[PDB]
Amino acid sequence: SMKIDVVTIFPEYLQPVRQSLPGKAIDAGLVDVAVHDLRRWTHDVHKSVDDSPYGGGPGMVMKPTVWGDALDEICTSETLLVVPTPAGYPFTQETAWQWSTEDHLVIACGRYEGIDQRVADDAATRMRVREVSIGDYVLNGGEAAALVIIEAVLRLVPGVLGNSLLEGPSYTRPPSWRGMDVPPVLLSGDHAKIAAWRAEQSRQRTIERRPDLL
Amino acid sequence: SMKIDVVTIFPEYLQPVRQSLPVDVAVHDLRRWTHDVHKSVDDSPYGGGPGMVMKPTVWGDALDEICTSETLLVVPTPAGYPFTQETAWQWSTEDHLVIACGRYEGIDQRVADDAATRMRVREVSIGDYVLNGGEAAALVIIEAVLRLVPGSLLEGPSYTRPPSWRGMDVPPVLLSGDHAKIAAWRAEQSRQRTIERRPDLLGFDSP
Ligand SMILES: Nc1c(O)cccc1[N+](=O)[O-]
Ligand SMILES: Nc1c(O)cccc1[N+](=O)[O-]
Repeated sequence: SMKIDVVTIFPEYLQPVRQSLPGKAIDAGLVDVAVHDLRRWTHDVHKSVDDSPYGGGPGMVMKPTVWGDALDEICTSETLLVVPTPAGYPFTQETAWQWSTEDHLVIACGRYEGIDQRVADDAATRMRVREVSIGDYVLNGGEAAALVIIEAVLRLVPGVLGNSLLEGPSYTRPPSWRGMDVPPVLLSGDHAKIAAWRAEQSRQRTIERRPDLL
Repeated sequence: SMKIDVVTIFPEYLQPVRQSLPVDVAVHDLRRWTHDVHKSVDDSPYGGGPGMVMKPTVWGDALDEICTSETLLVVPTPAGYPFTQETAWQWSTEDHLVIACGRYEGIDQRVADDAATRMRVREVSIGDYVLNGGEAAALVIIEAVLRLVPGSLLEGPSYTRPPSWRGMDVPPVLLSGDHAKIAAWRAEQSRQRTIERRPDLLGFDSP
């Protein structure tokens, strides 16, 4: 049973993942995802969420007073606060597993050059805070990362889904297609040989594509 | 200029792009290329195993219509080469990206094999986590690439006003106006952060 709250200045970005949730899981109260417009917590008629960086630099920094108010309202002491950031610890499948048992995740999506560091530092004095990165590529903001994290975590939550080495190639019908035959070993009925063939394909593909895994 | 076509059995999920764009991005329902009226796109794997594999026939017909010889065909897959910022720079000058989003247990390998006989094909992973399909990966790839289209160390902490908030001060050096001291402090924060969070970037063992 997980509640995920996402806070973002582009709530529209997160709406399809909300609607993508299986009806059965929602009706069974297994999962709920709520998306919040950060500007709900702005102080001024211009709905300002950012300001210039102390010490100079490019772009803007998201305001701590706005974020502080948002998180005060949404978080409790039991919340796991997730802050996507290119400067985070790596988000891995082990991370997803660990988070899949949580009662409450709050995902704070940043933009511009990030969120004033005191927001996370203050939050960390009364709840668990995790700054994480989903990869070594540069995004404009945290929403795409939130989407990846939500998908990876929720498919591990018991119910939501319904009812090493790289994977090698897979095949299905037809047995011959555009001059290419399914490897005959797969149609052999020799299931120990099939498993050995798959193991070797995995080893080859891992060596070629992901030598770091070895 | 760049055209991106995304092929998926969940086109409604790609709508986070059409909000985020002033390049052209078009999304295609894979089932438009089925002839059966169950609109079936998958079947059990040869050789056995759990789940289903997407049939090559439907994909072949879709890609036949959408791709040309100059197309860069991108196939997100947990079994891909890593998609990195270097990849994003490389792809930022392409005229035409087609992103083939798999579901179930992936796409019959012959789809990529056949495509590679007439265009360039790149199977890539955005990370070592398990997604339900390639659509979220497509969104990440599109965002990383589009921001680079013409037209080391972790980043340290950032701060803005007010200089004191809930009794927490912005590090005084950042208010000093001393550019050399600020650069030095930022370099040191970045060093600490990278060693702690991403030692691999500096050539050390991961925990
Ligand atoms: N990489 C990145 C980014 O550039 C911006 C926000 C979040 C992330 N991330 O989670 O990896
Ligand atoms: N990791 C993953 C996946 O589980 C499914 C499709 C694509 C990816 N990926 O690009 O990393």
